[PDB]
Parts: sequence; structure tokens; C-alpha cells
Amino acid sequence: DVYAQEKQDFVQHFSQIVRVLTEDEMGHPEIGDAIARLKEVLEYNAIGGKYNRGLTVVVAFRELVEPRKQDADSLQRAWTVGWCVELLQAFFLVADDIMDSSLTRRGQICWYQKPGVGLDAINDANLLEACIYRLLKLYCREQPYYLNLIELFLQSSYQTEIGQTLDLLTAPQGNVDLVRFTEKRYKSIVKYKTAFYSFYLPIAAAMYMAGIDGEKEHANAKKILLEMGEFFQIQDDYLDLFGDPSVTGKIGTDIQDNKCSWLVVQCLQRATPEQYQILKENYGQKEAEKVARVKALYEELDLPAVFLQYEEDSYSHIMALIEQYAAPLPPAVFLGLARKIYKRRK
Amino acid sequence: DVYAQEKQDFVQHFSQIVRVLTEDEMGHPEIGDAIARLKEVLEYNAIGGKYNRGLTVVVAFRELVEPRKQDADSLQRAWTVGWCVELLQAFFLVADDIMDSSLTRRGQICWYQKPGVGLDAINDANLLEACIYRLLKLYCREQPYYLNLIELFLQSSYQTEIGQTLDLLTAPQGNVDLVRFTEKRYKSIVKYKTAFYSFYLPIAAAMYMAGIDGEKEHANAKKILLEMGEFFQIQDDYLDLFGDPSVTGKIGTDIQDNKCSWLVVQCLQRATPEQYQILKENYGQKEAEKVARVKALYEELDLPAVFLQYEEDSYSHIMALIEQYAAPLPPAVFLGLARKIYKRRK
Ligand SMILES: C=C1CCC[C@@H]2[C@@](C)(CC3=CC(=O)C=CC3=O)[C@H](C)CC[C@]12C
Ligand SMILES: C=C1CCC[C@@H]2[C@@](C)(CC3=CC(=O)C=CC3=O)[C@H](C)CC[C@]12C
Ligand SMILES: O=P(O)(O)C(O)(Cn1ccnc1)P(=O)(O)O
Ligand SMILES: O=P(O)(O)C(O)(Cn1ccnc1)P(=O)(O)O
Ligand SMILES: [Mg+2]
Ligand SMILES: [Mg+2]
Ligand SMILES: [Mg+2]
Ligand SMILES: [Mg+2]
Ligand SMILES: [Mg+2]
Ligand SMILES: [Mg+2]
Repeated sequence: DVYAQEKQDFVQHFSQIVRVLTEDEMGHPEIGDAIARLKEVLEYNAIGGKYNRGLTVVVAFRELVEPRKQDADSLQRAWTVGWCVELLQAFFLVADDIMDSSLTRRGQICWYQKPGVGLDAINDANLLEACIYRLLKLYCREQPYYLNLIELFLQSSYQTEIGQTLDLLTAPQGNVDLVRFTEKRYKSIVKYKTAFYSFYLPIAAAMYMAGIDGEKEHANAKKILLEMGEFFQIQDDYLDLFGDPSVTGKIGTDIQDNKCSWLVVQCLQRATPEQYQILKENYGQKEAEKVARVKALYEELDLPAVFLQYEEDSYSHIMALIEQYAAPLPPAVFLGLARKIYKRRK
Repeated sequence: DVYAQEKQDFVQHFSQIVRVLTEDEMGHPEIGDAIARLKEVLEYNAIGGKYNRGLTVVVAFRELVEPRKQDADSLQRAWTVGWCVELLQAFFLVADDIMDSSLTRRGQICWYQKPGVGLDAINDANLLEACIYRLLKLYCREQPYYLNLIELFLQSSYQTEIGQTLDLLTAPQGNVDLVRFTEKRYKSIVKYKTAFYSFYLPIAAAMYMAGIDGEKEHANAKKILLEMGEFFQIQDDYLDLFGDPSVTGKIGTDIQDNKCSWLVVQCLQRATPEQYQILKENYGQKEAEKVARVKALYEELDLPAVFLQYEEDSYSHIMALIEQYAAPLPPAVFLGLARKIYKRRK
């Protein structure tokens, strides 16, 4: 709602992002075709999602900066840093789609699945990542938060890469152990792979933009935002099987890819020993009838109801955590973002 | 020789690089297995090469800093930033080996060809890249060049990514045009893909470390170092076909992968029209007997002698350029590095 009003202005800022990334180096004409490829890379892989992470930067920045400091320029930078978060997303997703062997993202074919792209997508991703640092220098080089922002985006990438390594190490292809799929391991994976970049990064970005740089106000924000990130990823895992691909824009692969999904952890916690074996025989394999058998087993332990039950308790806990740690920040910052992910199905 | 003395001290600094990258986050035990994977990623993909780029940082830093400023700490940082260049290399190479479909690198199997790695290598690469920025913060956070160094490593990555995009766009699989393979296009490709990160980056890194930050002293260094980078890449293209894989540590793929190699550009400049057609029919295809036919054609126009002739003229020109633009820097800086690549065959 605070999100939904601001969407349109934020999406229109994208034409200029692209202009400035295409223009400022087209005074080197020799790379023109590279630049043209960048444009394509951006339009295919930055557009088409819900923009919530990039919107979170703009919304929070509105709520933390005094409106007499929100000049036209200061807002440009807010929307630009918003788009920097978006490009980080795009970067990890393009590479994740390859490592996860996914088919669709945001309602279209994955970039690496497009005829004539393939594993060139690897360098496409890396460019998306560089564009972040290009814009920071363009729009924020002279701000006193410029270095905070750079360290923040770099630190959040390392964290999410450490998370992916854990994601991939725990899901080796053609190689079961059910046994590594614990709660402790799960929470660790999801903390690093999703929670820093999807929640802490954008709010912190907007904190540094407003001049709130103190270690304690960041750690407290962090406490709320990691826990919301855990919830968000459990939701992502539930939607990978039980979501509607016309809503989510994507087809699940967690069972196939042998993943430490929340579903499988819960499953294992509930399974009779012979249910265990059915899982053993059928998990992490590409065969459609073996996936279907796992799903049935999940359904047979009411894991969709266990998800709906988790969602309520997590929500109540995040809200407790907001009552606890929001101060001295406006609680609307956390509340608007919790509203945005509660009940969600894309 | 200045290189060859300093090698051993530089390579021994690698144990500590790895220690500090493994230690400083092992106070989070939950990621321990990620960290262990990093260690592996580093030992396989940072070790085994000639270290010339990372050595160039240490050598030049010795030559530009007054020896009364080369305290133990100041040298730590030199060797560390040396290793940061090395990790940039490692990052691009791991990804290049995938996009080039290569077999071996540095005398062993490519990381992505190892059983149980595969396309997980994508995230391995990204980590290598993050490690650069981790070390900069660890060893240089309080230096007045810290931000110059960060912008330099980021800018050099964007440039080399723009170069790779050009490299890949000009070499679409199963799709000849001989016709895009010009001199102008060639020089552009090689400038961006190799010349900034392999030559300008390390010397500039060492300039910023010595407090030489002026735009004019950088542009002049740049003028020498881009041209040396062009030469170095033409050498790389010649070795891809005519090099000895026990020296180079790697097997060629430029013809197979349909690349704008220097060899093919030269070829096209020399070809009778019916030689042209032989090239047309045989270039950019995986079939061993069609590659052999191209090689024969290259040999039939004495392109190895044309390479030996280019090498001499380029050398004389780089030396002219050094006479022109080295000032006020010690010419030994450029000379030691030109000695290192003249006559080279790994
Ligand atoms: C799984 C996700 C969680 C993180 C967000 C991300 C978005 C919503 C896109 C998006 C673009 C942007 O510019 C800024 C923020 C964004 O969130 C995509 C569509 C689907 C959900 C996904 C992939
Ligand atoms: C093609 C190249 C040109 C750039 C350098 C690079 C090295 C020599 C490794 C290396 C490691 C390091 O830490 C610092 C510098 C380095 O050069 C590898 C072995 C082969 C040549 C290669 C791949
Ligand atoms: O399930 P994943 O972690 O691979 C995913 O959530 C992507 N992602 C990657 C890192 N954090 C989130 P997606 O379902 O978008 O494929
Ligand atoms: O030939 P390439 O450019 O792919 C190569 O030189 C790697 N490289 C990549 C960018 N710059 C240099 P290598 O021969 O090492 O595979
Ligand atoms: Mg995925
Ligand atoms: Mg994934
Ligand atoms: Mg998922
Ligand atoms: Mg290659
Ligand atoms: Mg290549
Ligand atoms: Mg080569």
C-alpha cells in the first residue's frame, strides 16, 4: 500500500538507470555492442518481478529522512540505490537459475535457457553486479555514506555467496543423505542465502542514506530483518511445491535438485520409519513419478497445514521482535514490509 | 629476475591469505563447511600459475616506495594486494573456462570439469571475487588509498566483463561470420578483456599504494600498459594453437569456439578467396579434422613467422612508449614487466 503507491514512480526510474548505464560509456563507441547486450541483459533480468526489495529502500528512506531533506536529488539517489538492490537480486537469480537447473523465472524462460544465451549468462550476471557499483559512483560518489553503501553491498554479496555454497554443498546431485537435512543446518542456509540481501540490505541501505550509521541501531534492525528473512525463505520453499506457477512465475525444482527445503526438514521430523524410506528412494531424482510420490507424502502429513500454522506463529514472533527492537526507528518501516510478505503467494 | 627473486616470499604469503579468509569468519561455526569449500576453491584456483600479475604489484611497490616507508606492515599490504590481483584472475578464469568449454588450466583439469563441482563453479567464482574486497577491508581499511583501490578493482572487473561480452558476442557457436573478425574489433576485444586487469590494474594498484594518484601519471602508465596488454593477448592467441600444453598448462579451443583470435584476423588479411572458403567451412566447429585443416592453412601462410615478426615490432614500440611515457616513474617498473612477457611460452 505504501509500497503499491510508490511502485509506479520507481519503475519509471528504470528507463533512466538504463539510459545512464548505456550513455556514460557510449562515449566509447568500440564497446557499443557490449552495451547493447547489457541493455538486453537488464531489460530481461531486472524487470518483471514485484520490486519489493528495491521499493523497501525508497519507502524506508521516505520514513527516515525529514521531508525537508527529501529534495529531488536526494530522491533520485534513493530510487537509484533501490535499483542497485534490484540488480543484486538479478545477479544472484540469473546464476541461481543455472545452478538450480530451473526452467522459468517471473513468468518467462530463464535467461540461460534462451536460445543463443546459454552459459554466456555467467558473464551477463557478473555485469549486472558491476552495474551496482557504477551507479553508486554516479549518483552517490560525493555523499558521506558512499563507502558505507559499497561495503554494505559487497558484504551482503559475500554473505549470500557463503549461503549459496551451503545451499549447494547440502544438495549434491545423485547423492542422498536425508540426514544432513536438519533444522540447524536449514536456518543457517537461509540466513546467509536469503536473509541478509533480501531484508537487512535494503533497510540498512536506507539507514545509511539517512545518516543512521550506528552499530547498535543496525544490529537491532538486523535482529528483526534476519528473522523475517527466515520466514520469507520458508515461504519460498513452500511455494516451490504448492505454489501456483501463474502466480509465482516459476516452476519448482527443490525435490529434483535434492535441496534442504523446509518441507523436507519438517517431513523428516514427522516421518514413520517406512515413510522415511519412501523419501530415501524418491528424493533428489529427476523422475516425475518419484517427485509426485514425495509430494503425496508431504500431503499425507498435512505439511501445508503445518506451513499455515508456522506462518501465523512466525508472524506473531516477528511482531514481538518489532515491539522489542524497532526503537528508535518508526515501526511503520518494519510493519509495511511485514504486511508485504504476510499471506503472500508470488 | 626481480620477479624471480620475489616469487618465493610472495607464494609463502598465501598460507596466511588463506588463514585470514578462513579464520576471521570461523567465529561463525555454522558456515564452517562453506569456509572449508572456500579453502578448497582457493587452493585449486589461485595456486599453480606464474603469479606475474600479483608479483607485479610487489615489485612495482618496492620500486616506487622509499625503502624507509617499506616497513613490515606496509609490505604485508603490498603482498596482500598482490594476492587480490591474483584472485581477480582466478575469478575470471574459472568462469572463462566454463564459457570457453575448456579442458585444462595450469596443468590440471578445469575446476568445473572436476567430478562433483560442475556448475557450482559459478558460485565458487563469485566467492573468489568477494575475497578481494574482504582482504582490502582487512589489511587496508585505514589507508588513504583504500577507496582508490576498491574503485580500481571494481572498474577493472566491469572493463574485463565488457571485454568478455565482446569476446562472446563476436563468437556465437555454430554461426560463422568470418566477416566480423577485423583488426578494429580485435583490438577492442583484447583491450577490455585482458589489458586493463592484466597490466594496468596491478601497476596502478601499486601507484595508489605509493601515494601516486594523479590523473596524468595514471593515464601515461595506462598508455604503456594497454599496449603491452594487446601484445600479451596476441601471444595468448598464438599459444592457444602453437603452444606446447606441457608449457602452457592448457589446451586450445579458439577455433572450435569460433573465436576472434589474432590468428584468424591475420589469416583473413592474407587469404586467397578459396582459402577463405576453406576457413568458412572448417572454423568454429568441434570436429578435430576440421580444426586440423584450419591449422594447416595458418601454417601454409607462415603465420607463426608473422607472429615472430609481430613480437619484435611490438616489443620495439612498447619500448618507444616507455621512453615516451615512463617519466617520472622508474623505467625498471615497465622494463621488468616487459622482460617477463618477451619471448614467453607459458
Ligand atoms: C525470490 C525473491 C525474493 C527477493 C525479491 C525477488 C523479486 C520480487 C524482484 C525484485 C526486483 C527488484 O528490483 C527489487 C526487489 C525485488 O524483490 C522477484 C520477482 C521475485 C521474488 C524474488 C525472486
Ligand atoms: C592467461 C594469463 C594472464 C594473466 C596471469 C595468469 C597466470 C600466470 C596466474 C597468476 C596468478 C596470480 O596470483 C597473479 C598473477 C598471475 O598471473 C596464469 C597462470 C597464467 C597466465 C594467466 C592465466
Ligand atoms: O529457492 P532458491 O534459494 O534457489 C530461490 O529462492 C533463489 N534464492 C537464491 C538465494 N536466495 C534465494 P528461487 O526459489 O528464487 O530459485
Ligand atoms: O583466451 P582467453 O581470453 O579465453 C584467456 O586468455 C583467458 N582470458 C580471459 C580474459 N582475458 C584472458 P585463456 O586463454 O586463459 O582462456
Ligand atoms: Mg533457485
Ligand atoms: Mg538456489
Ligand atoms: Mg526456491
Ligand atoms: Mg578461455
Ligand atoms: Mg575466453
Ligand atoms: Mg586464450
